Amino acid sequence: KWTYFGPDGENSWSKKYPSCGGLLQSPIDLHSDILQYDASLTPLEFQGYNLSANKQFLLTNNGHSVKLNLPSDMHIQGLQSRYSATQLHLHWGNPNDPHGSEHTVSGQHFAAELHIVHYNSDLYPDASTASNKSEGLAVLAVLIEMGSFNPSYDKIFSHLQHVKYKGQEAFVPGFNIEELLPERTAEYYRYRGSLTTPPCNPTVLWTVFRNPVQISQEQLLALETALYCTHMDDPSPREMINNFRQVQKFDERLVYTSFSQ
Amino acid sequence: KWTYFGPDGENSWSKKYPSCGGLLQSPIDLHSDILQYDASLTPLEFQGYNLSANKQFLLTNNGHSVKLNLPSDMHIQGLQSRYSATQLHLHWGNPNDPHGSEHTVSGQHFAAELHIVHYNSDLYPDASTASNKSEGLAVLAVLIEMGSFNPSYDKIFSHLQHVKYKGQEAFVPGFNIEELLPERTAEYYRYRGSLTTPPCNPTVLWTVFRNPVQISQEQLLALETALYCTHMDDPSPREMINNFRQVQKFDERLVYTSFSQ
Ligand SMILES: CC(C)(C)c1cc(C(C)(C)C)cc(S(N)(=O)=O)c1
Ligand SMILES: CC(C)(C)c1cc(C(C)(C)C)cc(S(N)(=O)=O)c1
Ligand SMILES: [Zn+2]
Ligand SMILES: [Zn+2]
Repeated sequence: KWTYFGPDGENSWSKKYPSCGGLLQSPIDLHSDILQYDASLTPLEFQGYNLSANKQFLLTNNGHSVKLNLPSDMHIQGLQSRYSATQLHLHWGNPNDPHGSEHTVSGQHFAAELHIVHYNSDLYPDASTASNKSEGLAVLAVLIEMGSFNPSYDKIFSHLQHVKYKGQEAFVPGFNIEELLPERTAEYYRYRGSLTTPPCNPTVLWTVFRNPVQISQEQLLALETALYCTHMDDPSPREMINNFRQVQKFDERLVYTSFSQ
Repeated sequence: KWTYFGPDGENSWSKKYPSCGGLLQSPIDLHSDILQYDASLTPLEFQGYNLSANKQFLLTNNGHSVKLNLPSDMHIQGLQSRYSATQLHLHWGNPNDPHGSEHTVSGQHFAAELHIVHYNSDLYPDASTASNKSEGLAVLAVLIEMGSFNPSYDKIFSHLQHVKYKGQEAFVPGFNIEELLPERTAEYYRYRGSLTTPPCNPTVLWTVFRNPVQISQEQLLALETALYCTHMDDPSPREMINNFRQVQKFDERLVYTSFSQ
């Protein structure tokens, strides 16, 4: 099934997943002509993000990314419903081209991108249910640039060699997920878009923080070399690299900014 | 059949046109990391480009772009085969976001892009036969930016009002097509890629000139506003805008440059 390279790659997803050829698709390039300040974009509140170090949370290689399952007592507030967390995961490039963010800024890729997925729990029982309904999902995106070593991201990356292959699972002790977010979270871009992976449901309220975080070259190299899209016993192994979608046409959307300059 | 917007937009091209989901797809981002000087990239010569002003050439709005039909005695000298001209056309954005080149440079769109399409007339009888064959096509691409008024581009643009709607046609008196090319045409990027429109055949030798040309603000606005994709008697007219493909992944490959400096 679907991949980021070859016959089953992104230009072919719409063959099996119609919404991937529909409107309101993500990611997009964030550039001046389509930005507009909106003073009503007040600061989000991150509730229940400080996960207990004595509890443990499931990390899974699902064949397309590495994902950490999050508890439903973790929420974002500030939105017009409460949105409950369900999972976070990453997108990245490869060792010879560490430029695999999904969203771009003024045409430039960052090294990687973190997505923290939430669903409207006011309205829906689980994320799977919410995924194909209006205002079902809210995703927070953190842009990641090559920089200093990041001990908070390492709480995830230290477990990659235990989830190298599709289907494998590991437990990560709790930590404060807010440490994965950048400086000045009150500054963000906001827009209506989609899942960036099949089935590309146009049901996501996106928040992309303005400021990136840093992880080191060695942490990116671990992330880019540790994982496979395939099962441990697959005789045609495929490295999990370059797992980002190209940016999409705007189709008349604006992107709203909580910052005026 | 296909479009640049809505259900039949670029992510769905591969359903009817499988090569749109295959290898070697264009356009691409031209950035320093993938550039490599190649001394074999000598200057092309543009032969037969000074079209007799006693002859006339058909301008058509075909619902995807505006195209001028060119005579086969017009050709590129300097490639291994002679490539004969078939037609030129443009790609552009829209007045709210006037950055609709196909190729990008260091992640940045230019305002528009002109393509002069040629086919291998040494090997093949016409452009339609060549389009799906080895060594079949060669495209010259000129990046366009806003700046001073360009009389030569006005030799085309002054006729746009007569090809407002799909299916309409105007005659253009011969002028020197070389006037549409930028300064220092010896400076270019070269790579093997594809058509940027269905059927997306991977049979194009691209030459993208390093230096852009200029057209005025008013010229660019005319191109963006003069044309519709729809027939005149269509009860739901659509503006012809944003008629460019998003950039494609281009991994483990180089773009060769005729310049180092
Ligand atoms: C909502 C859910 C269906 C859980 C989802 C999954 C993915 C992956 C994990 C397949 C990458 C990617 C996304 S995305 N990149 O946030 O649109 C969302
Ligand atoms: C539809 C239109 C925009 C006019 C177009 C036509 C062609 C053909 C006819 C050579 C295939 C080629 C291209 S392109 N952008 O040079 O690959 C574009
Ligand atoms: Zn994601
Ligand atoms: Zn073209």
